[PDB]
Formats: sequence, structure tokens, C-alpha cells
Amino acid sequence: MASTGGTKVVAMGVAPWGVVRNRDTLINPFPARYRWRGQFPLDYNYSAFFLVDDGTHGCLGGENRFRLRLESYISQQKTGIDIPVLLLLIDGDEKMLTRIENATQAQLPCLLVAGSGGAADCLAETLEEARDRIRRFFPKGDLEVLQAQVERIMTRKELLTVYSSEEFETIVLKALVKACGSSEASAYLDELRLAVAWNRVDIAQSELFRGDIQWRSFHLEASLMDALL
Amino acid sequence: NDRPEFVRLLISHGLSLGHFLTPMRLAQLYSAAPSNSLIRNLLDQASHSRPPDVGHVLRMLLGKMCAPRYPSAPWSDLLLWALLLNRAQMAMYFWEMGSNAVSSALGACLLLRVMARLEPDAEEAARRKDLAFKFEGMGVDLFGECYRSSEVRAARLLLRRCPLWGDATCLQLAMQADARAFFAQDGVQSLLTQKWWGDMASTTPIWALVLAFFCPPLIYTRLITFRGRRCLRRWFHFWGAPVTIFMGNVVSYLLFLLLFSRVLLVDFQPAPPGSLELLLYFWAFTLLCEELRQGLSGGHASLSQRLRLYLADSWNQCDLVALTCFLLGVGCRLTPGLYHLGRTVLCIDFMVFTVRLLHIFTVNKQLGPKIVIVSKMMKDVFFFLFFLGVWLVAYGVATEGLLRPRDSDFPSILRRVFYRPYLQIFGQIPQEDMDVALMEHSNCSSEPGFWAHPPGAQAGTCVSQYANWLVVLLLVIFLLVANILLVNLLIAMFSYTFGKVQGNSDLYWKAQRYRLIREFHSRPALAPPFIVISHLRLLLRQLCYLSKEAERKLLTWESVHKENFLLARARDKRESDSERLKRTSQKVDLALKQLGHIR
Amino acid sequence: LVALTCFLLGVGCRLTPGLYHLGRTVLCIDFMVFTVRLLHIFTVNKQLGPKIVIVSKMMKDVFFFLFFLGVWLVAYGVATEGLLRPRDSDFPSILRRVFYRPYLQIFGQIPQEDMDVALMEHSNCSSEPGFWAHPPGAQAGTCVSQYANWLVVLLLVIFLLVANILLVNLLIA
Amino acid sequence: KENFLLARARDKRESDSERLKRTSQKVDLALKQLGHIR
Amino acid sequence: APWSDLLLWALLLNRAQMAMYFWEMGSNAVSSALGACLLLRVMARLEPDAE
Ligand SMILES: [Ca+2]
Ligand SMILES: [Ca+2]
Repeated sequence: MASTGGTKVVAMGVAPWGVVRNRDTLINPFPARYRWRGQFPLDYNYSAFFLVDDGTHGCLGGENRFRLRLESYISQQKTGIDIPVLLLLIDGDEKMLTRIENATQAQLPCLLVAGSGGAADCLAETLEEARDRIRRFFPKGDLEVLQAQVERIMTRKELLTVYSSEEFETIVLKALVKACGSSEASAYLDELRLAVAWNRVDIAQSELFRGDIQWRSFHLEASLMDALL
Repeated sequence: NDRPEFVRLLISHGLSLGHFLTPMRLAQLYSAAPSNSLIRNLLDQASHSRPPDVGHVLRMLLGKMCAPRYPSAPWSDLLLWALLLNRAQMAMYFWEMGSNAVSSALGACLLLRVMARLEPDAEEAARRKDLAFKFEGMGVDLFGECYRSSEVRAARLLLRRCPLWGDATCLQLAMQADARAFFAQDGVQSLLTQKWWGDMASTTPIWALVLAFFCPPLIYTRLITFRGRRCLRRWFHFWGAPVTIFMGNVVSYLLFLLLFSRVLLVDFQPAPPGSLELLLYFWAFTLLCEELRQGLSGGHASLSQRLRLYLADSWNQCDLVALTCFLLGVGCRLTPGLYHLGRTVLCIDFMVFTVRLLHIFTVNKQLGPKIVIVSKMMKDVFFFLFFLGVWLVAYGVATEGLLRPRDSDFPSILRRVFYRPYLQIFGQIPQEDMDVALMEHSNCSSEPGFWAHPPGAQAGTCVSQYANWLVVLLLVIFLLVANILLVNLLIAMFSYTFGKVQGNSDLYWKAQRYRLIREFHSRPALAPPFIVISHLRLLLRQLCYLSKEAERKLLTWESVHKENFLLARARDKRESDSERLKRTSQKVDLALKQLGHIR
Repeated sequence: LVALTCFLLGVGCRLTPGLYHLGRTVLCIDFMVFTVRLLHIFTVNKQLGPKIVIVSKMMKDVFFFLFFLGVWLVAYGVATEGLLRPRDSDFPSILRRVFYRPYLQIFGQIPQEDMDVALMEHSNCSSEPGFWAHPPGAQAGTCVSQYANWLVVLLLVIFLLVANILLVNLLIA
Repeated sequence: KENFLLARARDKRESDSERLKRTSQKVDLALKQLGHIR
Repeated sequence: APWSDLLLWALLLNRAQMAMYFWEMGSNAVSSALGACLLLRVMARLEPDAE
């Protein structure tokens, strides 16, 4: 509502079927009319919905097996600029540890919110008494299994970052650069465009323009025009 | 206990303010005011006229036009409580957490400046003035950002009525608060210029406007840029603009003064009035009708409220004085045996009417603030008159006692004690009437001693020669004390007053410009005495969910820009040298901890 | 260009029969135009140079001061002329007593004998009812009214404070 | 012009604000070294 | 001479930092600075917004 130009941000919702309240109207093999004021109802601020049917009516958590693969496929997709994909973890129960492990084995950067407790704080405090910590954030958790899971996660710290309230764009840039690896200068164009849009001069000058990465004119022409405009 | 940081911290960690605030705790907050504080006295007075009765205090302070109908939205109530108790940091926090930010900042400035004149302790008033300046600056910065984002939405935000502040617009709140920095903002001035030029382009040159005014056919050329019925549309577009109405009224008022002077100096005979005097009467009648129309429009509201708003304006007071004196003079003139009294009353009335021309000067940036300077120099003169009167009494009575004029009566004594020494300040020094060395010596008295005859008509027929050297010495001392010392004391006061206004001349002129544009935005398009047509038309005219959606969208836009403004301020604060040094000290502490743990 | 054009106009008028005096006056003003051109020479000197700019801006200050001066002169002069009611009234005399005479009071030329009836002789020099006095000034009007002359004196007192001090020192500031 | 610009840049580098900024960055590097050493 | 065109564009649009950069990258520096001052002072009298 506060924007003065065209629409640029789209909210996409992935939800499990059977949990959607008043879903009876949606069955019409067309503009449907949805009485959301009557399980949980769909949020009207979103522009598109994916309702993953687990088969088990009313079951929760069956949409992860599609959501993670969709995120990975978008991460591997090209426009011809690569599309960066990032995961933000506000908090979580023991299942969010499994979610983070699955999103780390199939490389996807993750952000952990500090001070919000749960799995986010559990993973943040070990990054920057281990059984005591696991019990502190998971009083009912299985200490041995949780410890094994936390060690498996911490094997690959390159895909984890901690976001502290004490900004967002800088942390996003650091996380995106940390997991790139290659050096053909085609994998860093997306980060360069993000840095141009967010005015991250130091991040670009430090990470993106190093002697390892062999840039040349046609790589930088579009970014130069973006910075000029 | 006034801990703003803990108030910020506890709310940010999930304390639902909507459920927290209750009338009991809201009343308990006002119980925390000091017993000797101004707000405590105001609450006690309101209760003497148990609920807190804060709304009554707001009505007494801000008036019906701008006072919130408290309780109001917990943020508004908390902001009002913090403003009443002069809690600067908590008021700032409550402002930055709530909505309607521009109007709330203007209203906060108004309230703080109102309460600053009501406090006996000087430094408390200084604190309130400082907080009012801070809130005004915040409002100015936020409106600047909003205007740079979108001119149309900013203009809509500027002219909307805010329910939280008595349905007053931002411009009315700024006018009441005397927030001259808000009027000087570029967006406000651009909007005011667009209102001033009406349907003409604001880039039209002044010479083109004058030439088209004195040559109406030039309107339809390309001389004037506008932003069969087509001809009438352009005619009404040119003549309906506030600037064109202002020019027409300037011409009309100059012609009215010329007619007044002509009648006074030539046509005002004891015989019954002629044609030109009747025309002057009708012109003054139309001026009175225009003043009545302005009063009935407040310059829905009750009639007394509109009349008080009209009377609050000093130019309307000058108009009322002029019209009342004109009516008194005409009434005396039409009465047998009161012709001379009517003449003198109308002579003074012409002076009252002519000084009204100074309001026209406010259209010009150079001439505008000089009116304020002159108005304050008048107070300087008023204060100088005490010293002048004391010195005049001393010197005049001493000189009159030494000279002993034989032609002594109360008017002559007053003339020689006050009037004659006063003219010496301006170079009128009658040596031949005070120095007996310049007079002839004659036996023009019966008393013992030597006497001399002054040649002046009002100098007294015979004065004493005894100790005339002392009269001359008193004159010498007078020329030094009055002509130089007291006059230059007044001049130094004048210079100080001039410098104070010359420091902020643009702010004064832009506030004056707002007042002028608002005045002529609603005036009828016909100038007097032809304004009778418009008044007659008005008299005949009288005698014979989506909105809230747009409001919510506009407020969301404003709150988003307020958030950007606050984020920019926080980011600027984080990168200051003091904060860098503090963080460096903390990280050195962390390094020391690491070194201690490593051994 | 102004100086040379005025010189040419004055010489042309002078060489024409019946325009000798007009040429004289045009050349008299032209001499003033030529003489103020000497100020350009001052710019060779560091002390005299910037004073020319200062004078040029003070001229704009005077231009803006003239609005206040004109308003106050109109008010005071018309009030005084209406109170005194001089019998010798015609447009040039009225203009002289409304604008010129109050203006010279700013510079210490105060003709008390032409405004104060206590300093005049009282004579029946009018046909209208009331009391009249004769001012001695040539351009002061032959006969003035005595009614409310204290108000004329009070207006003079107020004028000497408003104009000689307040407005002049506004211009000086 | 290049000499003038180099002199300006060298004067900017030695200001107290830039010294404090570089000190903060080097303290960050020292903290990184201490974290890696444990 | 692209630097002159870029400097003119930055001066017309009141882009202070980019104008400074384009000046420091180009040649004819003294005359370019004087011309930039002239252009900016000319356009400063033509703007309705005071700031
Ligand atoms: Ca990438
Ligand atoms: Ca009025």
C-alpha cells in the first residue's frame, strides 16, 4: 500500500490440504469465492497458494517434502541470471532441526534469529554444557538423537548464519557469498545485482571483486547502468 | 518512575498494550505527577469546576477546535499523558510507536508551547519549549520525506482532518502552534503556491499577470499559461484565482483611500452630503458587509466559536476599529451641532484605514518581515516612554520653576514642561525664550528682583533673571541626556529587535504567506464596492467505507515512511564516533575474556 | 548610453527655437548622470572599491523603505490637512502640505507657526462658523481652523517619534 | 590534479574517524583470530 | 570524451557525488570546474524549491 510504483514483492503460501478451512468450495473442475471468515483459513494477503495433499486429512508437516524440493529447484534455476534462495528460521521445535538438516544436505543458506529461542537459538549459540544447552532449549528432547543431529548440522557451518537484533541486507549478502564456491564470475552476478540494489559497497568490493574472480566488461555493463540510473 | 528504556524494552518483548491499558491504570498514571507540577494544578482546577478529568484540561488548554476528545488507540493516550507530564523521551517513544505522525507532532508542539506560557518556573518552560522544537522538527522531517516520495499523497495528508486533534488540518495546527518551520518546508510552500495561483500556472510572470489584469483581452493569448463556453471557462479561471482577487482588492483599496482623501479635503462641507460622499458611504457599507461575511464564516461550528475565531485576528480588529470610527464620524456629521466632531473622528479614521495598507506588504518577501519588526519596535517605544517621561518631568519642572513665567496657567505650564522640552530632542531649541542674555531687560513685574521679556507668544510675558546660568546649564545637560543617551538607548533596543527578526525573516514571511493565501482563497472574486453583487448572490443562495479505505491506505503509507525515517536516524546514530568507540571497548573486553580463557 | 542620449537630447532641444529652457534642464540632469560615472574610477582602490557595491545595495534598501515612508506620510499628511482645513486649497498646495512639508520634518524643518494656532493671530478671515487663525507662511494657507488643534499638535508629536526615529532607524538597521 | 587528489585522499585516511574505523576492524580481526585459536 | 558528457548529465540532474567523480576522471579540470560552477549557479535561480 505504501509503494508508489509497480508491484515487486509477491507472497507465496505453501500449505497442506485438509488443514484448509472451508475448502469445500474449492472443488470445481474459474474465479472461486472463498468465505474465509467461517484447521486454518487461507491468508487473503497472498497472491498464490500451493495446497500439498498429504492424503492424511488433517495431518500437519506433509508439505515439507515438496517445499524443500521447490526451494532447491528455484535455487538451481536461471532467469540468464541465477536466482538466489535463502531460508530464514525464526524459531522451531525438534522438527525444524530435521528441516534445517535437510536444507543443508541439499545446499541452501539459512539464517538463525538470535534471542527468539527454540531451534534458532539452539543452533545460534553453538555457532557463536552441550547437553545442558540442548535441554535448555529442548526440555523434552531426546538428548542423544538431538546431539547427533546438531553435530551433523554443525559439520557444514558454511550454510548457517546468525541474525541479531543488535542489518538484514548485509547478513543476506554474507550468507549468499559464503555458499557460492565457484569462480567463473557467472555465479556472482545475482549477488552483484543485490549489492547494487541495497547499496552494499563494502560487501561488493571485498567479496565480489577479488583477483580469483575473472570479471570483464560485459559482466559489469548492466550493473554500471543500474548504478547510473 | 520515568524509565523510558525499560518501557521500550518491555513492550518490544510481547507485552500487549491493547490489553494492558485500562481506565484504572490510565488514571493511576496521572497520579504520578508531582504535587507542585502544573498538570497537578490544572487537574485540581478542572475537578473543582474521581475521574482524571484530562479532557477538560485539554479543552481549557488547546480550545475546542484542536483539543482531543480524550480518552482517544492506546498510543495516543500515552502520548498525551507523556506530553502533559513533560516526559520527553517517553513522549518521543509514544509518538514513534503511534500513527497520524505529522498531525500528532504538530499537536504536540501546540500543546507544549501552550503549557510553556503557563509555568512559573523558567527552566521548566525552557524544557517545554525545547521539546516543542524537537517535535516540530520531527514533523517537518517526516513531511519532507513524505513529500519527496509523492506530492499528491503528501498534499492529501496535509489537508486531511485528523480526528485525534479536533478534526483540525495540519496547517491549522501549525498556525495555532506558531510552527513557522513547518510552513517554510518546500512541500508546504509548493502546495500554497499552487493554491495561490489557482488554475493559472505558478510560473506565470508577475508582469504578465499585471498586464493581463489591466488588459483583459490578453488573457486569451499565450501570455498566460493555464494548467462559447470555452471563453467563459478561461475568463472564470483567470478572475477566480486568489492572486487576481488580491490584485483587484489592492487596486480597490487604493481607490477607496483616494476617494476618502478627496471627500475629506474637498467635499466634506456642513451642507448635506453630495454624490461622492454618498458613494463613499456605500463603499464603507460594502466593506462592513464583507467583514460580516468573514465573521459569519469564522475568518460545523457554533456562532460564538466562529465569532471568536474572527475576533482573534488582529487585522479584523483593525477593520472593526476603522469601521466603528467611520460609523461614529458619519453619525456625528449627520447630527446638527456635531459637524466638527465628525470631521475630527473621520480624520483619525483615515489614519486607521491607511495603516491597514501594511497587510498588502506581506505578499513580498522583502516587505513582509519589516511589518513584524515595526510592530516590535512599537513596544520598544512604549518602554522608552517611561524614561522619557521621567526625564521630561524632572527637567521641565526644574526649568519652569527657575524661569518663573508670569503668564502661568495649567495649559501653558503643561506646554512649557512637556511640549517645549520634547521638541528640543528634534532640534527645536528656543534660546531667546530661555536665556536672559538674549532678552530685553524691563520692569515687567511687581515682585523684587530683575526680570526679562521673552519674545515668544507662549514663552510667558516675563521671566526671572536669577540664576539663569543654571537654566543654561540644565539645557546643556538635557541636550546630552535626552538627544543622545536616551535616544540611542531606544535605538539600541531597535537594533536588537531588528536583528532578532532578521535572523529568521524567511520563516516569518512564509507564515505570513500562508495567512495571506488562506485569507484570499475564500474571498469573493468581485472587489468593493462591486462586492455587493457577490454578497447578494450568497444571500440568495442561503435564503432560497471507501473514504476510510483511502484513509487507511494513506496512513499506512505515512507510517512506512516514518519507519524509514527512524531507521535512517538509527543507522546514522550507530555509525557515530562515540558508538564506534563504545563498541571497540566492548570488543576489546571480549578479546580480554578470550585471552583469559585461553590460559 | 543614458548620459550620451540625454546629452544629445539636451543639445537638440537647445538648438531648437523655443526649447532653450528644456535643453538647459535636460543638460543639468545629464551633468548629474555624467558625474556619478566617476564612481567607476574608485574600483582601482581597495578601500574605495567595495563601498560602491555597498552604496548600490543601500539604494535598494532605500527603495524598500520608501513604501513604509509613503504609507505613513499619506496617513499623517491627510489627517493634518483635514484637521487644519486651509482655505487656500488647490491640488498643488494640498500635495505640498500632505507630502512635502511632513517630509522636511524628518530633517528638522518643523514649522510650528504654520500648524499651531497658539502661535498664530486669531482673525475673522473666513465665512464659515467657528474660530479661525492666520498662518504667516506663504504656502501654509491663508486661514486655518482652530478646532481640535491640540490633536494637530499630538499628531506632530507622534510623527516625530514614528518617522524621525523608528522608520529612519529601521532603514539604518 | 592527480597529486591534488592523492593529497586529499591521504589527508582523509589519517583523520581520527578513519583511524577509529580501522581500529574497530582490526579488533574484529583479532577477535576472529582468538575464536579460531580455541 | 565520455567524461564530459557524463559530467554534464550529472550537473543537470544535481548528482553531486557522481559529478565530482566525473570531474576528477576527466581532463580540462580548471575550465570544467569553472563551467560547472557557472551552470549550477545559473540553474539555482531557476528552481521553485528553496532547498
Ligand atoms: Ca549466486
Ligand atoms: Ca477582515
